[PDB]
Amino acid sequence: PSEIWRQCKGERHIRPLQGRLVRLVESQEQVATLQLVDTLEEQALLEELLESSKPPVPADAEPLHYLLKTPFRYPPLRWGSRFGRRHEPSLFYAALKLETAMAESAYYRCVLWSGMVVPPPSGRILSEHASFEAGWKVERGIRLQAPPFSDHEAALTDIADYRAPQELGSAMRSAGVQAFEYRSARCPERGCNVALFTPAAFTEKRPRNLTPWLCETTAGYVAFKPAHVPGSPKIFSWELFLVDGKLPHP
Amino acid sequence: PSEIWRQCKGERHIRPLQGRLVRLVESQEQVATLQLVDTLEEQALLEELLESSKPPVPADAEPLHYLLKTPFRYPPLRWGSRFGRRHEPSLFYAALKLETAMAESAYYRCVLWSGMVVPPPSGRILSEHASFEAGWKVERGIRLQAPPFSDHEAALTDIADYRAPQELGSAMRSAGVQAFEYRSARCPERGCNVALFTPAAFTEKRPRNLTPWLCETTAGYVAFKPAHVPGSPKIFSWELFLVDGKLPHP
Amino acid sequence: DLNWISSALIKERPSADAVLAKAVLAAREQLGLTQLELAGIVGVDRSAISRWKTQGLRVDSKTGELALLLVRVYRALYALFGGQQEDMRHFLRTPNHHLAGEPLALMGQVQGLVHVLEYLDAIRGKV
Amino acid sequence: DLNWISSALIKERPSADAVLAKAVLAAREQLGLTQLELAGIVGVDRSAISRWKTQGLRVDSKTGELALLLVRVYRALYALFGGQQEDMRHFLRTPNHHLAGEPLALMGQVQGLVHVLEYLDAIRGKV
Amino acid sequence: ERPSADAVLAKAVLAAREQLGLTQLELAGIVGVDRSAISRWKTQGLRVDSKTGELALLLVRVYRALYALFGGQQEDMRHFLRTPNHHLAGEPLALMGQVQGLVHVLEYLDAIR
Amino acid sequence: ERPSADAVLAKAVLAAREQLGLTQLELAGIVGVDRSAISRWKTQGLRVDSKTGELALLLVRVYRALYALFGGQQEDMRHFLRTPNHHLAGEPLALMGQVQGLVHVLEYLDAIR
Repeated sequence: PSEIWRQCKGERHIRPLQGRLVRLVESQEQVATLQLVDTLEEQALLEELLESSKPPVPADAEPLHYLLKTPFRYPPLRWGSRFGRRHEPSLFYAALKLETAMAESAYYRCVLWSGMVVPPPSGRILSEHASFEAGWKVERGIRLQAPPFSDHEAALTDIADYRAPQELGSAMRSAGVQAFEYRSARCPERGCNVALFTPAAFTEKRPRNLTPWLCETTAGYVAFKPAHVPGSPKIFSWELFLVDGKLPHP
Repeated sequence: PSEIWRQCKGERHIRPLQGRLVRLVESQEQVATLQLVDTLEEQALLEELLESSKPPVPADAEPLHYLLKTPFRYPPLRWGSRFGRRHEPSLFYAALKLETAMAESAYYRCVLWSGMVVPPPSGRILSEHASFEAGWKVERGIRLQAPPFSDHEAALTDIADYRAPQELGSAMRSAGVQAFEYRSARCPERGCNVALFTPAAFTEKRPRNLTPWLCETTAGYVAFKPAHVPGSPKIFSWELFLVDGKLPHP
Repeated sequence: DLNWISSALIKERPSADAVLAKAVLAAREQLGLTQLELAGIVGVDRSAISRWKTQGLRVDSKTGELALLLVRVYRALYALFGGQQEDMRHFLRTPNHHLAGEPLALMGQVQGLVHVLEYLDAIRGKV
Repeated sequence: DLNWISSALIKERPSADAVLAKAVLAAREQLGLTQLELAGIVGVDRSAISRWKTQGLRVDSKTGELALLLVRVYRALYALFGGQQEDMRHFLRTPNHHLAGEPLALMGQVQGLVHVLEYLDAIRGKV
Repeated sequence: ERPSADAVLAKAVLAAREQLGLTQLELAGIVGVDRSAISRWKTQGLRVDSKTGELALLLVRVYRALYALFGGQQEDMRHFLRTPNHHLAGEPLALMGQVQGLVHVLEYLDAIR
Repeated sequence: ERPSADAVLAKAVLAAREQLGLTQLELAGIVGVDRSAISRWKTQGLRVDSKTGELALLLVRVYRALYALFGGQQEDMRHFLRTPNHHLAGEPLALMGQVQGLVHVLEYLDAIR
């Protein structure tokens, strides 16, 4: 059981919760397979073949849009997500604001970079991403940044220890929690995130404000810039995430 | 002067009109300049330098979104657009339905291909595009698809000469018409387009439903496919626009 | 009116086995894999690879499923690394802290191939 | 506070003249232009071209505009041809029906450079 | 006759198929071979160095995880495989029909241990 | 003392500057030289096969289109240059300070003459 859920008396604080979410995702997946074939018709058939080998979509997420249903089908990293483990259904993770979504995305760019014993050659990766927004509403929600649970915010926002939040996630899952907000562990402005246990949290049928982004990942920073309109880059140094010269991960 | 505008006496048919528009545009412009420099910070400065050499935006289009103001700043092709000539302010051309916007876009893909006396060596151009929607509402509108103006539809939708529609465009512009609809000359479904003389035609200041598209242009067809979700290509054969052999242009 | 002009005689219906064979050989070349390295991932001999170009790779087979997973590895790597070929190849042939070792060596076995693919899927935004 | 100091330690304030000089030389490379073809488009000699790496290219000068127009030509060609370099090179070195002739030959003169650029801007669905 | 790796793996996967109540067609779809080739494992063996051998080994590990989790109740192991699971995306036996689902079922069983 | 191609182009630019009432700085920004080079055109000339000569020829063609459009009436040629225009994106003389604007003003005047 979760000590944080036994304390705080979590069941007493379950209440309806609403809001919007922002999520930054990669594009170029379809561009990738278009390089393997000759025609768009061959690429469409290949994408159908690739779909058949993927983990199945949970039955309740199938009628959703592709960008809303996909997070529910794949397992997380082997060390689990912050509030979910490899053996439980994956959660839909997003941020409440765009700048928090970029911080979480920049951190996992550093995670990919730091996994390789030898850093990527040329010391720069130019990739393309897309952000979208969506409304969510649940009748059984929890605010982990709220006074009852914020007494454990140090253990909930730990940079390289998932045990306490992962046990809290299983305890909320069994208690019927449908979605919950929490303090981001990576956002330097202390923005809040939101996680959805069930695809029924989504109010709308289609993701909104789809925006392409250009991403630049180096050994020292991750930068984001709109791909379709004039803008200035938003820079995320590795110093936002490094602890003792090393990138933390569980 | 336009005598088709005189036979119809269109000044009496200027009436308020609302509606939606959909428009297919290119992306990868910002990706292009990112290949020339080393950082996103340098790319943002380069894009500012390139802006200073562009034709200035009309003052009323300045507060609009980048995707809404840009068509008003560049001159058309030197043989003019269908309702506008090289020496006149540019018009905002869009379609009423997405299928018509793809047909118009597929035609100008063939126009670019046909300009080269020898086709490109790759035999196939893979480009990235984006579609967006916008609401438009004008107090002074005209419907060239209406029976009063539909009696000249053979001259307004002619495939290879702009003389009659261009004179009609200058007549509507001088008569105070802010926007007008007309029959598309390229859409196989006989969809309707819409043209805006003024940026004040837009209800909102932002585009809606930005959607990325994969485009495949060959010597035989043009195919479009969503770049972010699973889908089947919408193919437009060159034969939809070729007349007696080769593509016509005025 | 003339919607039939493009509704037919411009749309082709390609074979699934031929598309899979074409895609897995192109993914082999882009990732810089040898024929024997590809043979060890999907579990065939180099002679059977030479039949894919004339016969195709049957999708209903376990050989085809492993080829689908391999293409998804290329597909995720391309999106993660922006299509930069030298970085995608570097990832496969460099020891990795998060995975059990060098990803290309891991993909030589079934459980390692799934391990590499699941990592690349989960580290993507869209998870 | 953490974001403020982190951005301040890595913030880059690039030079306009140095950025333009780097951009036009990179555009010259990708478009396959010789040192003399570039010199005839922007209107300098080859000594001033190599001198750009030490000084940059003065943006507020008339040479800067021609270089800015040249970058915009590469920019529109990239977007129209999906970054396929040899198709972009093909367009510039192939006689064109809609233009007065070979675009690269037209771009050797200021009136032809504007004509090539205005054509590429107008044929973009961006307009 | 001398013991061999191929005979050892064949005996193990055939013993797992027996206890789990899997038919030849169900086993054929999990290890990716035809129903006729299953009958040849007894006389000859199953190649350990093959992809079919790697998947057969994964299936044995699934049976070993089911045996340890249900204490050897053969009837409970068969009920787990053919009943839609609340925590999983579908029926475990159906998930094991694909490569990634076969690994996922093993990952799920090892964690609940 | 006897004609050259650079000398005739010079006078055409100098005469167009006097006729249109352009300042030495406005002329310098259109053809892309410094103000010291303006005075050196009368003692030598303007190189026809140069970017400055190309821009100078286009500016001189603009004075031509203005002369034919206004019938030689000098004040309306000057008034057209310094008055904000509907069909142009701004003031014509301000547009002529840039390369694409100089071509744009010439194309507009050529179509309406």
